[PDB]
Amino acid sequence: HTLVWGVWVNGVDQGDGRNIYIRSPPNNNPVKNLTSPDMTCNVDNRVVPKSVPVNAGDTLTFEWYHNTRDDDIIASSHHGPIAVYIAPAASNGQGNVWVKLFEDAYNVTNSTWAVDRLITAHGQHSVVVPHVAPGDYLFRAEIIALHEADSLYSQNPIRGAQFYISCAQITINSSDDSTPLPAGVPFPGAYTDSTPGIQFNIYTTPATSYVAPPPSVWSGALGGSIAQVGDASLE
Ligand SMILES: [Cl-]
Ligand SMILES: [Cl-]
Ligand SMILES: [Cl-]
Ligand SMILES: [Cl-]
Ligand SMILES: [Cl-]
Ligand SMILES: [Cl-]
Ligand SMILES: [Cl-]
Ligand SMILES: [Cu+2]
Repeated sequence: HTLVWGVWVNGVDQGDGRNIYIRSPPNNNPVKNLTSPDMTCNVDNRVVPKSVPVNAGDTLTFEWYHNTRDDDIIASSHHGPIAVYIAPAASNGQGNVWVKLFEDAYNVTNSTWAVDRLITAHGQHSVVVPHVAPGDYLFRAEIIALHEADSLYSQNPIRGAQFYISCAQITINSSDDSTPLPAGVPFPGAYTDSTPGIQFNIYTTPATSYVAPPPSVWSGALGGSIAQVGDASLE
């Protein structure tokens, strides 16, 4: 159970974004139905009044929280991967539009899930803004909690993979457009009951064998990190 508070651009807090530049849902409950319209941008997908200005190459940091800013972030039981997708804003997230910029699942080198590192990072994970056409975009940050994912939600609706989905309105101003954004995948639709990484038993299947759901990270993507960029407590 987790939400996005706001974003940072090159280590500068853009301030509380909830219902302002984040298409915030009414609460921190997960989406679980893979065919739901709520898979696009959670249960209250609408245009909010602001879009955060960035340039290609900027570090864009998402900041998550549970109940209050810079708290426990997400329950430690909620082990799983983190992804970020981008789509042009005029799509409203509809159709074959979502391009993956970032994936982090289980790191073999340090024996930790992305969610575990997110908590240590005070809810902060980043992407480099890609060299796409200037204009208005949606950045779709997705946490999949796998602690009940040995069941399919379609077979037991009390259980299933839990999707914490947050869409931020981002405006890219300066960009050389050296990597035009291609078509991508649809949400809902990209994840199905048969997709690798959706049904996984963390209690009996080694995390070293986990494969996160496709699609693969776009060739145009410039990278990211799970790491604290800024101290929320210094405000
Ligand atoms: Cl940043
Ligand atoms: Cl704006
Ligand atoms: Cl906890
Ligand atoms: Cl936007
Ligand atoms: Cl550029
Ligand atoms: Cl294309
Ligand atoms: Cl990949
Ligand atoms: Cu939860």
